Amino acid sequence: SLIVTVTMNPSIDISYLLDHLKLDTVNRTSQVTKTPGGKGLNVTRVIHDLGGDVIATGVLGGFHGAFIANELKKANIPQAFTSIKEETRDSIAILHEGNQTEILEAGPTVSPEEISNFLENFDQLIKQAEIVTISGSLAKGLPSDFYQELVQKAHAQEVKVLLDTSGDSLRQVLQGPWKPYLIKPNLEELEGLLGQDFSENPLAAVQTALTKPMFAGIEWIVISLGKDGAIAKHHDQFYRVKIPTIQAKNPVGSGDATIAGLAYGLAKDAPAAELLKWGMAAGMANAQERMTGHVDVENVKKHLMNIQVVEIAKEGHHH
Amino acid sequence: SLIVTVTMNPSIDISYLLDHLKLDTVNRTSQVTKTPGGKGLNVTRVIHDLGGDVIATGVLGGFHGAFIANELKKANIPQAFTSIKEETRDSIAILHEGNQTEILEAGPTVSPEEISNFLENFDQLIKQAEIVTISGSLAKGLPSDFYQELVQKAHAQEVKVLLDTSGDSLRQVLQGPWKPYLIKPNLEELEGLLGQDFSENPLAAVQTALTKPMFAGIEWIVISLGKDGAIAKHHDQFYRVKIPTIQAKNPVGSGDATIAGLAYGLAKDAPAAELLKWGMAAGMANAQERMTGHVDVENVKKHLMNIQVVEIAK
Ligand SMILES: Nc1ncnc2c1ncn2[C@@H]1O[C@H](COP(=O)(O)OP(=O)(O)OP(=O)(O)O)[C@@H](O)[C@H]1O
Ligand SMILES: Nc1ncnc2c1ncn2[C@@H]1O[C@H](COP(=O)(O)OP(=O)(O)OP(=O)(O)O)[C@@H](O)[C@H]1O
Repeated sequence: SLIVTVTMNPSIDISYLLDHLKLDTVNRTSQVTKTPGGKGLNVTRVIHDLGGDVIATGVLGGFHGAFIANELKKANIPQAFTSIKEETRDSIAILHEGNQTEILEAGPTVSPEEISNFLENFDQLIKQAEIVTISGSLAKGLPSDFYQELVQKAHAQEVKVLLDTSGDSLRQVLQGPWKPYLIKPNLEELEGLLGQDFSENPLAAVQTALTKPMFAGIEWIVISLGKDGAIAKHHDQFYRVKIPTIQAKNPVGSGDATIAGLAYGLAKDAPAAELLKWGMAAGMANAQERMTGHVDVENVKKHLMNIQVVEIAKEGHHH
Repeated sequence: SLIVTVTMNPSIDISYLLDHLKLDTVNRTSQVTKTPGGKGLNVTRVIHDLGGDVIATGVLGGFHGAFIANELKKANIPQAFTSIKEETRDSIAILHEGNQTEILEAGPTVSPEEISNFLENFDQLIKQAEIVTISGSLAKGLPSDFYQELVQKAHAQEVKVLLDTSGDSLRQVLQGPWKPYLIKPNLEELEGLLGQDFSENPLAAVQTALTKPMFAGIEWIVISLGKDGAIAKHHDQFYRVKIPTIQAKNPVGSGDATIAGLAYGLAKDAPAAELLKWGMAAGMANAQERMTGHVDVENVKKHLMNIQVVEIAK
């Protein structure tokens, strides 16, 4: 079934490999990569690698946008972005002496007419879809609760929304009446929402947090824990998901790869345990690869056989 | 009279303003500019600001190339770049706490077929031209003797060449029988060409150096010396050029602005003293501007009155 991905603030992700960063001087290199970037494009590329049925949307502008669109065409990734006037941004990553120093731009401003054009296109796309993923931050010019209206439109077509965002843009959805089918906060994201610190073995405290009103009406909640696996909640059923050790090359974008795996699993109507395994297997495989938003499908299939899903008992067990 | 500028190694110059560069973490900014860059595009923009008749050429590739062409079009700068398949590079400048931390890319590779295409275009352009400027490094794929072929072609058409390049691409031209009309090497470049140190009493050392066989047959040699003005040689005549003390904002690209001023001056048949004043006045005006490859022509005209050209004995 068709998965639509949404990237409201894409970028050209520029990556420089340097053995030394020298301040106040010229640094030279031929080790440069320039790739379609942004959390939602990470998701798109992983779903594509898994063999899923995907189409990418969002906004792209100018010659920088035209570059992104051409690179997706060369990879045969289906696309349906809306045009805007201002230039799509660059994101700079400098890799040096085991550091990732980054420069992130604020980016283009999206106009009122451009918002309307995007939403018209979105409505047409979701009539063809079974699942939508929505990742990352809002572009300038978009209202802080813009993701509420995307979830509202998806509900009108009975489409399942997977939402991976943070800060005000997440909080505004949780405060509103239009709930996504799935959210995937990491622990720090969860700590920031609640102003709570979690300690070792956070399972009991996470269970209590996720039963609070702010999380009501969301069918699936997945709290990813990096190398330690995940905690999840499906309605009133909690799970602990345990994963094996791997040699990570670059874990950047592993959260996005987990969203891709979950979307792929939902599209094939996987039961709870297999759904969670597809999410973990994809994040793991991403972490094994040097380049971000990419998985080796053979690593993924290997990992599926070695993940343990554990159902948690309720308070009244042994009543 | 028409000036054609050559830029084989252009760029999108990206300039970031930060309060502090925090390493191994994210730095966020709304203070970003993205401008057509490369030494020869600095030259082009200043000639345009001065009021000269210019057309820009070189090679542009891909979507980054199309951005540069669009920006030149918006500024009303005539252009005739040759297309290449690989993408034109970005250059990064991070400005923080009085530092300028830069990252430069090796850039695209030009194919033999694209080289042949560029050379055909260049043949056509120089028939209408009186002056040509050649700036910066060679793009990957170009042969090390590439600028010599350009100087030869200009010689055949009686076009005066201003050549501002470095290292091997400079040495090979100066070894050959087709001499440029003007060169403008700085002290760093002069040290490389001659294998000699110019740290002690540089002005006296430069005057001796310019008499060497290295530089025979070149009508004009201009050694710009930053705030210290310049020393120049026109045939057998040496000149010292004295400039007034001024407040600089950003002196980056002032060498390119000097080349622009010299090209403009030569296009209007300026006598020796006036030519040298246009060069200095453009360089000075560039250093007064925050943005690179830009001058206020009113600053330039005022500077002309306050620069003194001094003839040296012999
Ligand atoms: N070092 C690792 N070893 C094994 N698996 C990993 C590792 N890092 C990430 N993963 C896999 O990816 C999943 C998601 O990672 P994590 O919880 O760090 O995502 P995130 O914090 O949302 O990442 P990002 O924000 O960088 O996209 C993990 O639950 C796990 O299955
Ligand atoms: N800080 C400054 N203040 C005033 N004028 C300046 C300054 N820097 C440069 N200029 C003017 O511009 C001219 C050319 O600059 P300069 O001699 O520094 O070029 P350059 O050495 O070729 O520079 P680069 O090597 O960076 O290309 C100077 O001779 C002077 O007229």
